[PDB]
Amino acid sequence: METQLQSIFEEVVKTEVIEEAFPGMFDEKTKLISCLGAFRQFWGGLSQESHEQCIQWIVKFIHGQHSPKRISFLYDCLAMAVETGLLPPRLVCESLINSDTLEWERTQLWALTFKLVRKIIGGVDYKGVRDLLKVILEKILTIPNTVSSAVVQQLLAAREVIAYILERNACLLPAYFAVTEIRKLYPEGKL
Amino acid sequence: QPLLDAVLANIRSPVFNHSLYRTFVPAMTAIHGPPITAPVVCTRKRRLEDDERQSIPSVLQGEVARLDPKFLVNLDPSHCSNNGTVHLICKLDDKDLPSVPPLELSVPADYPAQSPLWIDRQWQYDANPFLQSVHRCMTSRLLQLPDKHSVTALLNTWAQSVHQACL
Amino acid sequence: AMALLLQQFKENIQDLVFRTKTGCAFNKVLAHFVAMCDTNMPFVGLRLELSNLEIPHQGVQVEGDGFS
Amino acid sequence: WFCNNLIKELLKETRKEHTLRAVELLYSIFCLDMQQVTLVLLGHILPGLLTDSSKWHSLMDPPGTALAKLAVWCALSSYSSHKGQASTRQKKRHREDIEDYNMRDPLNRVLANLFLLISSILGSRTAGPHTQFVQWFMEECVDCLEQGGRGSVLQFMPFTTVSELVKVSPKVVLAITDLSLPLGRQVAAKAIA
Repeated sequence: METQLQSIFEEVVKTEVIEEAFPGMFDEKTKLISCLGAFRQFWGGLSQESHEQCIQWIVKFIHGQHSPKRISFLYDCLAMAVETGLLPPRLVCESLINSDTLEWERTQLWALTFKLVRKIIGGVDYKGVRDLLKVILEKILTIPNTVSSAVVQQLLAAREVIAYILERNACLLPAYFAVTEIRKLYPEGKL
Repeated sequence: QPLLDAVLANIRSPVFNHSLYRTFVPAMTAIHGPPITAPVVCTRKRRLEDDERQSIPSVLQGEVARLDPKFLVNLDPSHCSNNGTVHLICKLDDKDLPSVPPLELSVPADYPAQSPLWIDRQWQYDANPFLQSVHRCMTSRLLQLPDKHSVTALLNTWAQSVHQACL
Repeated sequence: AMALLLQQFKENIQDLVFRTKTGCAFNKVLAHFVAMCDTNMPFVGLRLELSNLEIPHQGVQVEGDGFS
Repeated sequence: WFCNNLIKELLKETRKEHTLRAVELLYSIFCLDMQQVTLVLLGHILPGLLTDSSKWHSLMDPPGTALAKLAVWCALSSYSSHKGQASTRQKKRHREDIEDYNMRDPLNRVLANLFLLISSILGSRTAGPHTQFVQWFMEECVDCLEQGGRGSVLQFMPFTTVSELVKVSPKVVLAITDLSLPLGRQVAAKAIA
C-alpha cells in the first residue's frame, strides 16, 4: 500500500537517534545515493500510475519537517534523481507546483522550491506547460503589496524563475502559448 | 441542591441587568459599611507606548553575551537593520586551527533559522582538502540537530567539529 | 527488550584521543565513560522532557571551563 | 492640482508604450516654467506618495517608473543653467517658500529635501513598490555631465544615504565619489564589499 512506500521512504531518510550527548565518532554521497537507489528500486517495483498521489505523499512528508537543512538535503536528492534522467520532470513539477508552496510562509522552503524550479527550468514539456505557468502566476498574485522589506531575494527567486521562463520563451518554449497564459492576468489592465 | 436561584439569575442574561443593585446593595450597605472601596489615588492607563526603538531583540544579545570568550562577535555592513537584526562574524580562538567565519543571520524567536549559509563556501572550502573534509563533517553533523538554534546549538556544534577536525 | 545498540559513541577513537593529548592500569577510560554516562543521563533526560514546551537548545555548556 | 491631475491622467494607460509617450510629451508641455513648477511638483507629489501606503497603490505601475524618469529629467534640467523667460512667468515670479527642510538656495534646498526623503523611503520594515521606484530613480539618475547629489561634507546625510543605497550597481558607488576624499573612501570600501 501507499503506507508501505511512505514507511520505506521514511526508513531511507529518517535517522532518528539519541541526543548524542556523549561524544561519538561513528552521507552527502553514500547515504544520498543509497536512498536514491532504494527509491529507484521502489519506482521500478510497481505503482506507476498512482505515483502522482505517491509523490504528493512524498512532498507532504518533505514539508512535514522544520529544519531547513533537512529540507534542502531532501530536495537535493530529488534534484540529482531528476537530472540523472530518472523521474521525468513533468510529474514532480505538476506535483510540487501545488498544495505545498506555502506562499511567503516558509521563506526557506519557498526559496529552495523555487531554486529547484530554476534548476529544472530546462524542463522539456509538451503543449501542457501553460498550466504550470498559470499556477505560478496564481500563486504570485496572492502575495500582498506590503508584506515586508527584508524578505526580498527569497521572493525575487519566483521573479527570477518567471523572468528566466519569459525570456527563454523566445528560444525555449512556445511564446504565443505563454502570452495567452497572461490573459488571465492582464484583462486590458488590472494592475 | 440550591439550583432555583442559579437558573433564575441565569434567565436575566440580556442587557437589562441593573435591578440587582436595588435588590442587593441595600442589604450589603446594611451588613457591610465599608468606606474603603477605591479611595486611593488610582487611574487606569493600560498602554502608552511600547517598542524597542533603541536596539536589536534583547533575548538574542542577552543570551550570546554570556557565551565563552573563545568566540568573538561583531557586525558586517548593516544589511539586516530591522528584520534580521543580526549579521555576526565569529572567529574561534582556541588551541585549534581557525577557519572561515559564519554569516549568522537569524529569524524571529521561533528560531527555524540555519543562520549561516556559507556565501563563500565553494572556493574558500575547496582551497584545502583538510578544511574541506572539516566542512563535510560539519554539514553531516548539522542535519541530525532537530530544530537547531543558531545562537547556541549551531556555534557549539561548529566549534565541536572544528576541535574534532584533528581526528 | 533487546533494541539496537549501534555503538553510537566514539568506539574506538578513545585510544587515539587519549594518545593525542598533552598529558599500572589504564582503567580510567572505562571509569571516565561510566562517569560521563552517569552524569549526563539525568541531564539529557531533563532536556528531552523540557523539549516539549520550548527552548530545546541541546548541548549548551556553562563557560566551558566549568566542566559540567 | 495641475500636476496632481496630470499624474492622475497619466496613471491610466497601464501599458508601457503609451505611458512613455505620455511622460515624454508631458515633460515638453511642462516647459516654460521648468524650475519652480518642477520643484514644487516633486516636493509635493513624491512626499505625497511616499508618506503613506494609500498612494503606494499608484506607483506600483510602470507609470511610476515613467514619473521617476520625468522627475530626474526635470531635476537635471533645473540644476543646470536656465534662463526661463516667459510671458506668464516673469510677471508671476514673486512667492515665498521655506520648504521646512554649501549654500541656502531654494532649488538646492528642495534637492536636499528630496534626497533625504529618498534615503528615508529606503528604510526597512515595509517595502513593496517604493524600493523599486527609488531603484528606477537611481538608475535613471545615471547621466554624463551631471552634478546632482553634490553631498556637502560638513554635516549632511548623503554619505550614509549612499551607504544604505549601496547596501540594497556602480552608479551610486561612483556618484558619491566626487573627489576621492576620505569621506568617499568610506563608501568606496563599503561598495567593495
